[PDB]
Amino acid sequence: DPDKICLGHHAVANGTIVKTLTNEQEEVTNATETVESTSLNRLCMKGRNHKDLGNCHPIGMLIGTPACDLHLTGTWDTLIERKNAIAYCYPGATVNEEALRQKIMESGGISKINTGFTYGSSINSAGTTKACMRNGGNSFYAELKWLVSKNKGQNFPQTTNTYRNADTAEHLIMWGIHHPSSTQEKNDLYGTQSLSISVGSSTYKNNFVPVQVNGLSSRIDFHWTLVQPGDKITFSHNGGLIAPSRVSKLIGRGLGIQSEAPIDNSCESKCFWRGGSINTRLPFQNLSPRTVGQCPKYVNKKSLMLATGMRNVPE
Amino acid sequence: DPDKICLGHHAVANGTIVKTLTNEQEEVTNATETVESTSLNRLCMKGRNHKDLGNCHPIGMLIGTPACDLHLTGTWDTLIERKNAIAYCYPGATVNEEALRQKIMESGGISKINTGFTYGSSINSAGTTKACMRNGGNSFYAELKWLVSKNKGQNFPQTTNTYRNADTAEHLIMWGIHHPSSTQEKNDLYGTQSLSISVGSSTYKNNFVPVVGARPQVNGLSSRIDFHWTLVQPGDKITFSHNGGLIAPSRVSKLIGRGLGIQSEAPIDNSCESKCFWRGGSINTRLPFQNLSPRTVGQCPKYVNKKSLMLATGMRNVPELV
Amino acid sequence: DPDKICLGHHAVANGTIVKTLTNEQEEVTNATETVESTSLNRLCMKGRNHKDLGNCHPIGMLIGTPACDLHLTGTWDTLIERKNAIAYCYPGATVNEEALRQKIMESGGISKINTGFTYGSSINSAGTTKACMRNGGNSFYAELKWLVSKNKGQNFPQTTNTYRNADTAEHLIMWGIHHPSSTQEKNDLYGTQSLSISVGSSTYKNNFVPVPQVNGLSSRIDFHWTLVQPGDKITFSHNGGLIAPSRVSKLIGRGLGIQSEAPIDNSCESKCFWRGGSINTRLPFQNLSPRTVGQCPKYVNKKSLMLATGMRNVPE
Amino acid sequence: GLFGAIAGFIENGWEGMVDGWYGFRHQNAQGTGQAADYKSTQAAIDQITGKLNRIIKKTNTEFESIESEFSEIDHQIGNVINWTKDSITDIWTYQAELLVAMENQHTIDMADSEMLNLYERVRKQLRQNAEEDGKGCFEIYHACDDSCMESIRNNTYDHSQYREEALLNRLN
Amino acid sequence: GLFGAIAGFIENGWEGMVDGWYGFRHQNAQGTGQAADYKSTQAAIDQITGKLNRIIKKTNTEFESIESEFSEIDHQIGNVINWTKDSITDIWTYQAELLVAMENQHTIDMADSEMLNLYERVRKQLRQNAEEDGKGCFEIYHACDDSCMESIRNNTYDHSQYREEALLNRLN
Amino acid sequence: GLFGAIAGFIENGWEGMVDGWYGFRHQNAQGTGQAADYKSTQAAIDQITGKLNRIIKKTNTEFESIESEFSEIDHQIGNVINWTKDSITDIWTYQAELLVAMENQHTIDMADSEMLNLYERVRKQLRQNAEEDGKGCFEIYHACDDSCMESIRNNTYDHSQYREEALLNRLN
Ligand SMILES: *[C@@H]1O[C@H](CO)[C@@H](O[C@@H]2O[C@H](CO)[C@@H](O)[C@H](O)[C@H]2NC(C)=O)[C@H](O)[C@H]1NC(C)=O
Ligand SMILES: *[C@@H]1O[C@H](CO)[C@@H](O[C@@H]2O[C@H](CO)[C@@H](O)[C@H](O)[C@H]2NC(C)=O)[C@H](O)[C@H]1NC(C)=O
Ligand SMILES: *[C@@H]1O[C@H](CO)[C@@H](O)[C@H](O)[C@H]1NC(C)=O
Ligand SMILES: *[C@@H]1O[C@H](CO)[C@@H](O)[C@H](O)[C@H]1NC(C)=O
Ligand SMILES: *[C@@H]1O[C@H](CO)[C@@H](O)[C@H](O)[C@H]1NC(C)=O
Ligand SMILES: [Ca+2]
Repeated sequence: DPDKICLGHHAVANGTIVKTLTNEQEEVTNATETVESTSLNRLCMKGRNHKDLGNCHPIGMLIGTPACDLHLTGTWDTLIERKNAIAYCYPGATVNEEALRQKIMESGGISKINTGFTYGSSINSAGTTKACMRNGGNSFYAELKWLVSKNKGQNFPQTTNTYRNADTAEHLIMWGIHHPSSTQEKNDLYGTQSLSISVGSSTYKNNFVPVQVNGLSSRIDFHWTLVQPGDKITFSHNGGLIAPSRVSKLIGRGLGIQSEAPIDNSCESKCFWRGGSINTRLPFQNLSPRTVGQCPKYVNKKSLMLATGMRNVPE
Repeated sequence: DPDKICLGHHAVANGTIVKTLTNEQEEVTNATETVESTSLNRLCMKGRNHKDLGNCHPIGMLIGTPACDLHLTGTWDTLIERKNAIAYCYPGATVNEEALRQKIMESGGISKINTGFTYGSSINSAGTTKACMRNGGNSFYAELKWLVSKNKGQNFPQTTNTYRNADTAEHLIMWGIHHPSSTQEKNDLYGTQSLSISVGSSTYKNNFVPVVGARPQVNGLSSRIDFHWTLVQPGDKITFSHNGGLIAPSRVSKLIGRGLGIQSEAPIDNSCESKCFWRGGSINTRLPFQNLSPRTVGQCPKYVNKKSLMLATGMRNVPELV
Repeated sequence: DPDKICLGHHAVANGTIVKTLTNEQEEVTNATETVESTSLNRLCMKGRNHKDLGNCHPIGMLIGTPACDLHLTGTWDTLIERKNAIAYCYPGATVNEEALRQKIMESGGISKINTGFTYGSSINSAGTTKACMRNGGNSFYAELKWLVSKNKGQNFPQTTNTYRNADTAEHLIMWGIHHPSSTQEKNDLYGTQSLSISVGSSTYKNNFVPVPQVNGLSSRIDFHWTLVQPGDKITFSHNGGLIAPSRVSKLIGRGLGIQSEAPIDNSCESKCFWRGGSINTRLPFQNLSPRTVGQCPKYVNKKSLMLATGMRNVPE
Repeated sequence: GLFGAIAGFIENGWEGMVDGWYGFRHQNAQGTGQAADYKSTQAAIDQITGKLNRIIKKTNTEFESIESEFSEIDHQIGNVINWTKDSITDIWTYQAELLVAMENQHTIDMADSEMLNLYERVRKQLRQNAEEDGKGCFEIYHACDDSCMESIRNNTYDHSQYREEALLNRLN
Repeated sequence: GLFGAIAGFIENGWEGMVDGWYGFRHQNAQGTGQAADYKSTQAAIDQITGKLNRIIKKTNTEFESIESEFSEIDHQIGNVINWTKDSITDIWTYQAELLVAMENQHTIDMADSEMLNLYERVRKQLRQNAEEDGKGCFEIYHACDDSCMESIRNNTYDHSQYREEALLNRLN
Repeated sequence: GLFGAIAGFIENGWEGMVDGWYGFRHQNAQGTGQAADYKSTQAAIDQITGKLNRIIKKTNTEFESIESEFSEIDHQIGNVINWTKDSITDIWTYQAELLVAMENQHTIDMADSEMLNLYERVRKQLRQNAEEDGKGCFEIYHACDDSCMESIRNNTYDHSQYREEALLNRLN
């Protein structure tokens, strides 16, 4: 009999379930995801001055292993280390290895500076090995010199070499200490004498005494220190020292990515992990708790759906 | 024609913008700030028994560098370290350096206790240097003795000194190990013999060998004195076996109570009060957040990456349109 | 004149006070607690394969102090260390002591493996002491051998022993180095000669040199340890003064390490523990201790926080 | 309150009502009666249950020790742990205080809403046959027997049936 | 719901309405008609947009590695990192679960509020010329042509014009 | 907003009203008058005070240094601290942004609620003797002198006294 006007709201056939403070199964017209589950299998290096090290291990850059020849110097904002990267062409390790790697991967480039170190004619500087191949012929670490007596068996002359840091910023000096297995090898190369190697600056001081991998029990182990601006560092040795021909300077800061995934200069990103890039605009992710850069926060959630619409009541 | 009563709410000409869950630009009658941006450039030490160390580095208090002569002892609830403070008059470092500094800066004072250590007449106790000046004449760390042979060149007598902690609370014993530059210097002072220094208690044990090597010169001296430390428990003893090269404790240190450790270049003010401090001074704000520095000490507002966060203290402002 | 129907809501005589965004003293019909204040003074080890060490210090398991005899071997998912537990029957310490303890307390068991070490007839293997008592008679660390010359005074023969790791997982080898105080004592067991002890594998290598009275003894036995990789060997060169491994240790899987003075109870279950015992509360917070282990309510600086489970209470 | 029902125009609650949270008291010729509304009571209780299911829980995360109860650890790493742990405890204390406070505010206002929602259902049902006294009662301007009351409560009251009688009584 | 409009006195929504969130259905002499209310639809959508702009973002903070993917790190510092990282993940998981849950509750109730707010605008506009059926409809007690309907929706309906006709029809 | 009083059916606020937050403007024979409602104003202010008491404070927790201002610290422990501290700052920045945003939303809606709650108190008081104009005013259908107005504001207005006069004026 009477005219009538009704107020109402829309609905949809297919609604989505979300969670509220009171209801675990609340159907609404529209929701959206807040946790990212998908990852790009590539490293998005667009608009980044990057350096993919490939088979070069960051420490190899400072001592100059063959593999790292293309990476002895440069400038970057991003540094990408790879799996099973090579630091040591001749068997050995660096003391405080991990601390050094982390320091290089925070760097935004590397300058090299000549020590200027010269040696008496009774010394052989360019001592090489079949382990470190370069131009398909026996070679050695580019930034170090293998110091051995020129006459096989002759006792090694007492030498003193000293680097001073002329620069206004700290310099990273590395050096090696050869320890052969057999007394026949040591006498042949350095002489019968007791060997002692003393290194000293204002900051640092240390003494070293030379004591089967690739068929060799003989090692070259590496040590490192920072040498302050204006300060000097002196090396006293009677043989067995692998001497720095160059010191390293780490410049500015850079993002260090450890990833097996391939480069792509077409795509951009500020967040990376082992398995690649994360360009999601979402505020959370559940891919990995180990990420680097500006990133969504890791959460222990497959999905968290955010209602973008009213309750859905069909019929 | 008809009588009428209207309900309404106040408004203001100048409203403030705040942020809600839905609106980034919401005008309300009144808001207030929640993040503190203002800082006092002074250290507010009212109602605090404080000790400004000045040129003295906290470690220097325990070994007794000249600079720290006024600060070998005392009681406090607040300890203020300064920039370029001096710990080492004679070149060297302390092993576990930072760990010790932090321990001293948590302390609420320092007692000193005599080791009572005595040495054979073939030993020289009062060995001094031009590096550590006191009364404008060659001296040494007040709390340690430089042990050297009395006859230049003579081998250093095997000695054994032992401190026992008679006290009811733990004691902090420090000692040094001299490493000279040249072998001419070591033989001259300790003798040709191989040197070995063993220190041992119930808790702790360690062996030390003076290292001889060419190194550069600090205050015209290439030789170093490096320091080591440990806690000696109540009732326990610690023994030093040495054939020369040990810098021996004449006194042990005892850290008393707890205290707030401030690292700040900023000056004191005993007129003003505060429970929160940072490099750049004090923070007295009653607000729950601040954006001055993430490095603060005491009871503090939480650091946030926000210039301002305005909290509505009034209703939506809808003004009379014109 | 007219009939009436009234709408209303329940109330109660005794309401609870809770806190809201606006009101610190809001009375409601019913609330519930969110912070747990009560703690069980026992360790609830039901449905867990546990090992209470008692007087045994975890390191003592690897060298085999008398006290640890019942715990030289086994499998577990939970390991309970106690206060003032004994590691060293003979005076000494282990270098990197705490690092080793933490490693053992993460473990889910210990296998023992024989080194197979053999010695010349000029050597005495079964050297014992009054400090380490076992079966009411002088004894020694079960997993090590005290190597001394058989003829009193005689200089100790240069010996070389080598362990190889036949297993597919890393093995934990420890050994000791005897330092006597007085040269008169050392002469009886080892000779006048300079003593030097070198141990070496692929992974690392080192040599150490023998140098106040504890349990009536001034002589010390200090211990060292390292991991020996699968397939690799470790060789021990000594001219006397080495305490030699008769067995190497192998850590199995992972396990929860509890440090607690509180007693066991196999009747009750829990996933959260602290010094003072177990925490089985279903609540999301607790204020008992910030040092807890397992799956736990989060520590909060709050005695109580009451969650309203009912409307405002407005009484008659 | 946000909705002005509970601790509002309704002067107080009923200790007498022990079969529900929200309900009715009527007054007719026959005498007086009281009854609970189930649907509105269950609505409130279900929402509070929901909160309890979400709030009364801990994480599945297994945490190991990083502090030895029975031995000293390096002083520097110890201070880092102390700082981190205290920083976390500050967060969780805050997150807890906020959660409970915010939920409490909502629990209250939610219950207020459910009362007002019942009143408004009744108001609309009675249409032009009753008037609000402003204390949460409807003065019904006709003979409403106990069957008529049960009809209001069970949402079966047809206003049209009593409309004529009611409009006369009202205009007088 | 807090406001009892959506999933309340309004029995269900309209799958048929695809030009807006809130709107009208009328029935007069001329026939039936449906139309969306723009202002009320936009109000709800703008508020939800607002939430999305705030919630869909990450921080500016650049985080470096403290865990090597390809090499072992000291066991003790590693356990500290593991503990810290797990503790942070617990917080962010909680903070995320709470945020979304709390926003969801609000988004819903906000939309409810916007429906009720439209109904109340219409109710007050029609004044004494219509009555609530309690299903979200107004029974209009006069001839309301399509121009009269468009006048209700466009907030131009002058109650005074139909008042006398309506009050007679109502009292009968 | 949620309650549609403020920035809703009430077109704007009154810069003129400086003795309260909520109040009345009347128009009768005698002339015009304005007055604040104390109880409703104090209700809103007390709730905002409450928020300020809870929000404006720091923790009791004493934090020590773990970063030396005047000396370099080990590179590895330093990176851990940097990561942890940045992670904490991200949390507290988020917790702060959410707190203030959520409180702001509530503060606003709370004040809206308190306006609507006063209107509804008056509406129910005037009963059948006035009608809503939809702008937050009641057209009173009888002679309401300044004593009659003061009676509306002071919640002492007896509808029955003017009912007869009012119902006649309304039906005409
Ligand atoms: C880390 O914090 C804890 C608890 O606040 C400290 O534990 C205290 O340690 C001292 C020993 O010097 C005792 O006197 C107290 O009784 C201890 N309290 C508890 C509850 O154990 C701990 O020392 C702090 N660590 C550092 C490095 O400062
Ligand atoms: C920190 O946690 C990581 C990940 O939970 C640990 O690495 C895992 O260790 C398990 C159990 O022993 C291995 O089976 C997995 O293969 C490892 N997973 C990954 C992804 O690395 C790591 O052991 C912990 N760090 C320390 C120092 O214990
Ligand atoms: C929900 O919103 C998103 C984002 O605007 C849109 O892509 C999607 O089509 C919407 N879904 C529905 C069913 O309207
Ligand atoms: C940690 O951050 C501070 C502040 O930017 C910086 O100065 C310092 O070098 C950082 N430490 C390390 C080890 O990167
Ligand atoms: C309330 O206001 C009216 C205004 O006329 C006044 O007459 C009455 O006495 C007041 N009541 C009280 C208790 O103040
Ligand atoms: Ca501390």
